Amino acid sequence: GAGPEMVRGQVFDVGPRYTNLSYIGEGAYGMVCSAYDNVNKVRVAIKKISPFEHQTYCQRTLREIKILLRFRHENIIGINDIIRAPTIEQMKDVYIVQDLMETDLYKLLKTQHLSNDHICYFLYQILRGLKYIHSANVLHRDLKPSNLLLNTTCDLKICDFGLARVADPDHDHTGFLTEYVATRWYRAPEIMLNSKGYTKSIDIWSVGCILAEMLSNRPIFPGKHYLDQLNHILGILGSPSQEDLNCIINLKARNYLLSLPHKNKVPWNRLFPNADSKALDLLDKMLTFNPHKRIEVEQALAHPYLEQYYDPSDEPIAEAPFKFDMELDDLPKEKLKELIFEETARFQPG
Ligand SMILES: C=CCn1nc(N)c2cc(-c3c(-c4ccccc4)nn4ccccc34)nnc21
Repeated sequence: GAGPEMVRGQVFDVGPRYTNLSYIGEGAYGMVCSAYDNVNKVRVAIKKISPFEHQTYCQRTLREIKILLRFRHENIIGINDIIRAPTIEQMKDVYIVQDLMETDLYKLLKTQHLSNDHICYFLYQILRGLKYIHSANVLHRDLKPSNLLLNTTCDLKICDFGLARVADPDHDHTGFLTEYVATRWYRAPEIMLNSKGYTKSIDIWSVGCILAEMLSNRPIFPGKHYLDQLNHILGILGSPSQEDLNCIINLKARNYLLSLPHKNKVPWNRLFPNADSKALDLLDKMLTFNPHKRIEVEQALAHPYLEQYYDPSDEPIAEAPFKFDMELDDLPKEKLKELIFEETARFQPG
């Protein structure tokens, strides 16, 4: 019949239900291939994950799965199936299945022209999904053009929740430059300064970034990371006002910004010659330095720019929000595995 298949060395045993495998991405430990579902008449994407030997990897997996199974929304990727061993000791890896989409927003920015109507569509769908995730008291914490999948009819869907978690604004403060492995440039400025990214505002900043990249049809954040990057952002938005400085109740982060030379604000309209003014309005409000002054999803959705798509009654919220204690490691790899096992129980016959 079938049996453990091969790609580029690793074992991708997912048939007979899924066949005709095609490698898609490295992913370090996690390997994604495309396949074909034989039971249903559809094409699919499937990721083989093999954590269990590292508590940090188990963190990611449990988050992606748990959250994604709990969620049910058109603009959020849905898990079709999960292949894994019937018992715990036999379980060494997890194969997650999803609808094969087509491409991601990062590739579109780098190879296609994004017109006004398209940018408006994508932005709306991104916010609609984000509205639901925030209503569930969840923060994505890693939004980027690569985490936004699209099909051939332009329907967009958010996907990677490996870094997502329950908001928690009361513990958002962390102290100047303490690092946090992520690898990107779409993360909010305050995270580098005095925050650990525990509030909704972090996702909004991200969305704002992808809106700007969509507007210039290229990645605005290419090279130069951490501080260098922050200085460039300030060179665009303008130096933080004293008002803004009150928010920062920490001498180290506060003083560092005082260290920087005066930067004049560079209006977006002078950067994007032919660009809808309403779009620039939304941009400016989404990309503000002070997270507190930053616009919320509700506001964004109702902004004039999205006027042709806006419809509250067709923009559902969670249904089952939460607020668990697992947060921030503090949990043996073994227990995580147990939890992961239970979490995937629903896909095994019974
Ligand atoms: C978008 C073009 C093709 N394609 N279609 C998908 N749904 C798809 C998804 C992904 C994908 C998956 C993933 C794949 C299978 C099961 C669980 C998670 N995780 N993931 C994490 C970061 C960025 C992309 C991505 N990478 N390529 C894909």
